[PDB]
Amino acid sequence: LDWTQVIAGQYVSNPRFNISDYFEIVRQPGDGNCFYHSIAELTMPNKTDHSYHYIKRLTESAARKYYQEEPEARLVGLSLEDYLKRMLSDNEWGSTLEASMLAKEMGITIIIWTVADEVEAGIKFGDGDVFTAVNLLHSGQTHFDALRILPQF
Amino acid sequence: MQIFVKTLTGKTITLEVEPSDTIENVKAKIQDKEGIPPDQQRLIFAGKQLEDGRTLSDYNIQKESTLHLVLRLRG
Repeated sequence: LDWTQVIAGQYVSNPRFNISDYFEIVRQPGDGNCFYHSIAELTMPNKTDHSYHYIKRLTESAARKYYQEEPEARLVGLSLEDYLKRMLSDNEWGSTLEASMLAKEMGITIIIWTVADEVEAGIKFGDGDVFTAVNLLHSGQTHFDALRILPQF
Repeated sequence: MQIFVKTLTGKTITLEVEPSDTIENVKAKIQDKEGIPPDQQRLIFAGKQLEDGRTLSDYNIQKESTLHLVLRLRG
């Protein structure tokens, strides 16, 4: 797989594939905390529907550290405090900006695969690889689910 | 003049621009050719994300330069 580092710690890549060929998809609620549910799914043991609250907290401490220097926070244009109040609201959408900050905060690699029912691109936060990464599925332009590498890989 | 924009996909588009065009102008040009909303767009060049208010010339971005277009993905 070909990753290009476009900015520090951020990589892009262009493979084409059906998601079902390499990954199990573990669907997440539509509430729409799905970005957080998806991270909980892959990082938290005994994950349930409430586990996401803790990822929202790691997101809150991550932001206190990285938000003001995240390149993608420039498209958000909220103060650190307004961002926090919005981000911690129930139902508030997570995104690639939270993936960039959570990658740093949790010392992990997060990959978001977006699907234009097949996969158009991937964006990778952190230096690790598809095998050691947390894999997220971005679908319909508006939704996240978790992915697990299929058994045979 | 001409510059290239490589999309998330890896699709490589051409853009007609002046050195005095703002990064914002560029994003609206990209919306015109490829249909991508500007608030989803991150243009990157030389390992820096480029600021809407600035110009291609403010960035020393010459003819036939290639920019990366990374999207902000929400859900």
